[PDB]
Amino acid sequence: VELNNMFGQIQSPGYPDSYPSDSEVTWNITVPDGFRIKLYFMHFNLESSYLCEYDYVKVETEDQVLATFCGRETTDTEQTPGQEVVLSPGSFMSITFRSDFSNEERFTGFDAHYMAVDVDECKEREDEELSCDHYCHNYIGGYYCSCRFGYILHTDNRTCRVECSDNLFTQRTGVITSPDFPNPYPKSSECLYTIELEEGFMVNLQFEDIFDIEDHPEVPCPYDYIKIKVGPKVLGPFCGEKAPEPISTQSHSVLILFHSDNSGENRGWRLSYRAAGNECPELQPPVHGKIEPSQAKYFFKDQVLVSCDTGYKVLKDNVEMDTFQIECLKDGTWSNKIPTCKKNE
Amino acid sequence: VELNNMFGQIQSPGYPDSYPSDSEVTWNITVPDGFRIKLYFMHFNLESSYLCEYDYVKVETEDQVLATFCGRETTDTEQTPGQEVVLSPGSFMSITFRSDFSNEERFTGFDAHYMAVDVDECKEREDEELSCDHYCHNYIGGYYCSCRFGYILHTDNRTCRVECSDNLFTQRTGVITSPDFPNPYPKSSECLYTIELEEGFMVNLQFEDIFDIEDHPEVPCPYDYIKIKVGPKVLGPFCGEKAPEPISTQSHSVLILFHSDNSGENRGWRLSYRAAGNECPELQPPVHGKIEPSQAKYFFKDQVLVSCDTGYKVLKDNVEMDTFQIECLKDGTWSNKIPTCKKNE
Ligand SMILES: *[C@@H]1O[C@H](CO)[C@@H](O[C@H]2O[C@H](CO)[C@@H](O[C@@H]3O[C@H](CO[C@H]4O[C@H](CO)[C@@H](O)[C@H](O)[C@@H]4O)[C@@H](O)[C@H](O[C@H]4O[C@H](CO)[C@@H](O)[C@H](O)[C@@H]4O)[C@@H]3O)[C@H](O)[C@H]2NC(C)=O)[C@H](O)[C@H]1NC(C)=O
Ligand SMILES: *[C@@H]1O[C@H](CO)[C@@H](O[C@H]2O[C@H](CO)[C@@H](O[C@@H]3O[C@H](CO[C@H]4O[C@H](CO)[C@@H](O)[C@H](O)[C@@H]4O)[C@@H](O)[C@H](O[C@H]4O[C@H](CO)[C@@H](O)[C@H](O)[C@@H]4O)[C@@H]3O)[C@H](O)[C@H]2NC(C)=O)[C@H](O)[C@H]1NC(C)=O
Ligand SMILES: *[C@@H]1O[C@H](CO)[C@@H](O[C@H]2O[C@H](CO)[C@@H](O[C@@H]3O[C@H](CO)[C@@H](O)[C@H](O[C@H]4O[C@H](CO)[C@@H](O)[C@H](O)[C@@H]4O)[C@@H]3O)[C@H](O)[C@H]2NC(C)=O)[C@H](O)[C@H]1NC(C)=O
Ligand SMILES: *[C@@H]1O[C@H](CO)[C@@H](O[C@H]2O[C@H](CO)[C@@H](O[C@@H]3O[C@H](CO)[C@@H](O)[C@H](O[C@H]4O[C@H](CO)[C@@H](O)[C@H](O)[C@@H]4O)[C@@H]3O)[C@H](O)[C@H]2NC(C)=O)[C@H](O)[C@H]1NC(C)=O
Ligand SMILES: [Ca+2]
Ligand SMILES: [Ca+2]
Ligand SMILES: [Ca+2]
Ligand SMILES: [Ca+2]
Ligand SMILES: [Ca+2]
Ligand SMILES: [Ca+2]
Ligand SMILES: [Ca+2]
Ligand SMILES: [Ca+2]
Ligand SMILES: [Ca+2]
Ligand SMILES: [Ca+2]
Ligand SMILES: [Ca+2]
Ligand SMILES: [Ca+2]
Repeated sequence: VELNNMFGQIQSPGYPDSYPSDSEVTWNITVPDGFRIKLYFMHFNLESSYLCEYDYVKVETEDQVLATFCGRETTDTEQTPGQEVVLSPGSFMSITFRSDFSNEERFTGFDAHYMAVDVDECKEREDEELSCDHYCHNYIGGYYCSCRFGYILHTDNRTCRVECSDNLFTQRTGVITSPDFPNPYPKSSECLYTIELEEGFMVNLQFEDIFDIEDHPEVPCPYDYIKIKVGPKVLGPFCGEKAPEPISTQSHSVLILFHSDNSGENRGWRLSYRAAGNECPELQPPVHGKIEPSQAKYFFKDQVLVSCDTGYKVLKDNVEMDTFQIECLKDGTWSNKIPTCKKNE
Repeated sequence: VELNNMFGQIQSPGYPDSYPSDSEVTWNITVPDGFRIKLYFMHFNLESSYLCEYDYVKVETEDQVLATFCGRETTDTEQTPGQEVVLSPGSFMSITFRSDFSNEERFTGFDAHYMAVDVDECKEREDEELSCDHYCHNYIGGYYCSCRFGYILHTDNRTCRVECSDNLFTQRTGVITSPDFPNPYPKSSECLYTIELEEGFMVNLQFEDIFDIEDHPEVPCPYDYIKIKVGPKVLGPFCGEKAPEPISTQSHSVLILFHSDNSGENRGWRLSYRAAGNECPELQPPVHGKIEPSQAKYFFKDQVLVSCDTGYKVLKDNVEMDTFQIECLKDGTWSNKIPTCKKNE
């Protein structure tokens, strides 16, 4: 007897009359995926025996015996089902009623009822793998995942990624971190951090605070990683609990690529960058004059104005002027030499 | 936007970005019969207004407004949904998101989730009509009724009838009742009680104890009733709280028909019957003899033996004998006259 549906009733042969001897009936119950089987009895009147060897109602799956019943509900300290519900672990349940050759006493058999019960994948998933990254939503026959505001559900319909490439660092100094640092970084993400400075600046990179990127003890960064592209060269990949040593580039532009796979709760990383340059030589103020601003050292694009004392003016070639402006160039040289001061005579 | 299924997600236009102005979207959610709609929100960010007149999320049925939401979940003492679930009374739910012409502030809208929820017809049915007579069984998408052991589920798939015609009363006296008397009699049943005595007996009927058959104040027995067929004549129908007066039939056979409809909890009835007959005249013992058994009155089929004293014998015609047997016939006459006793001389 084969049966696939959502509910049903099962009775012993002859019910409500006494069952015949030498009878064996099997009922196979299959429900769709995402459902389990719930079974209970309204009447149970069978012959009692050791391990229910003679007459019995056997409830099982394809590889597991769930329960075996016999005896009469009237007499107690018995192997009867009573008010107990039999729940299948999966979407299949097999029931066998067996009656041997000896039916001296007239037992009336049983009356059973079953139905499909929705599996709540959300309250079992935490004991599994392979569960919703953020939110889990249960429904009749299945489930689905959703994400926190500002996150995007990935192609796996499970993990929550972010858009982390809409950036451009143009300032002389700055801070760059993994998304939500130092909280666990978003899974299944591909972050592109771009540092773009003017021609002549050189970017220095320095990691700080927590550094936590998922790694492997034998294989170099097979899960998550940082790659740093400077010129036609890629540095890394970088991962683990130890940040790479400070990086001094000879470039005004740097690309930081941060890749995260579909697994882990690692805290991420943080770095600070600084745009340096070539150091210009010490400047000596002209006789009867001055140079502003007075700095210990001068770097690329630094501007200085040369001035003279009252009663004197700056002399360029054989031409007089109030101030002259010089700048520290990319190659580490000044735009011009320091001119002299000429009296008003 | 039309949507018929078991689950789903709904977002405001532009989500997760700010919604556009002058927009109006309606989502119609229909589920199969035996299901309701469950609705909740994960994000809600709207403009706040008196009775949500400007921007709003309106949740309604075909004839009833369930809820109206507006405002931002951040600010409290608001008209936001929060963690509250909106449950539809039936299998239909309509949702309208409206945005007016004024979207100065940039509200991010909403994120909603819905699913079909099984109706448990068993826990609401008692507040209805038209419910399971005995047992109610709930399942996903519907329900069904079943009956107590010894009862049969009627063609209405709701009421529980019995087989109450497998009887035959042949004894001189007896008791007949409605099934399970004095407990409520089974609905949708047709009971045939047959009294069959030998030719010459006359059945007398007498109701006793509780008499409770569903009746109507204006119409004679339109629901449940007793009909009594004696010969080619039917007595009744009988119903109500008052039993009919004792019935003296002139018949050895009586049929009692008891009809019960699909409604009520009336206790029923009980009667006792007695098979009478014609009374035979007083018998006088013969001179020098006796008659056994000595009774006050004699009725149909009563047997008596005529005997004589020691030294005498019964005389029939001119023939001597030890005992003579006479019987009380159907017509109220004796089979023979009392013979005399003759000495042994
Ligand atoms: C309704 O559900 C019922 C319950 O699941 C199912 O009934 C059967 O369930 C048992 C498990 O499937 C089954 O027992 C099996 O019998 C196998 C013997 O037959 C196979 O091998 C021979 C050759 O030797 C072939 O000629 C046959 O065609 C057949 O392929 C036996 O090999 C098997 O044992 C192995 O597998 C189990 C898996 O759990 C291992 O634990 C075990 O160690 C072995 O490796 C197993 O015993 C049994 O016959 C039957 N149950 C009863 C009570 O009779 C119904 O078939 C299913 N209905 C439908 C329509 O599919
Ligand atoms: C998706 O579900 C939506 C919500 O139920 C539904 O949208 C509509 O829902 C309202 C109720 O059905 C509807 O309002 C009705 O409008 C009727 C006016 O149009 C009718 O009459 C004119 C002639 O006057 C005809 O030309 C039209 O073709 C049409 O037949 C109006 O008569 C009606 O009011 C009566 O009925 C209600 C019943 O509850 C009584 O309370 C009331 O007293 C009146 O007797 C009612 O107001 C509305 O237009 C619309 N909602 C919105 C927000 O626009 C969708 O139609 C449904 N989708 C599908 C595919 O069916
Ligand atoms: C999260 O993960 C899965 C996988 O990303 C998502 O489900 C997907 O499932 C399949 C692809 O594996 C898609 O189904 C197909 O859609 C086609 C377009 O609608 C349709 O034509 C296909 O039907 C036929 O397919 C073959 C022929 O190609 C044939 O043998 C069949 O008999 C059909 O006639 C088929 O349905 C899904 O579209 C796809 N996406 C979605 C949105 O479901 C899910 O999002 C999700 N899964 C779970 C379980 O959560
Ligand atoms: C308790 O009450 C009802 C009523 O007694 C029970 O359900 C019954 O419902 C209908 C009769 O109203 C039956 O359904 C039909 O069964 C036919 C044989 O299987 C089948 O051919 C029919 O299909 C077609 O019907 C018409 C053509 O005649 C056509 O328009 C349709 O499109 C179909 O193609 C139809 O399904 C049921 O068989 C009947 N009995 C049962 C057991 O369901 C129920 O027992 C119960 N109802 C509830 C809700 O509890
Ligand atoms: Ca057990
Ligand atoms: Ca047995
Ligand atoms: Ca589920
Ligand atoms: Ca963010
Ligand atoms: Ca670790
Ligand atoms: Ca990882
Ligand atoms: Ca409310
Ligand atoms: Ca507005
Ligand atoms: Ca139900
Ligand atoms: Ca009974
Ligand atoms: Ca009453
Ligand atoms: Ca009635």
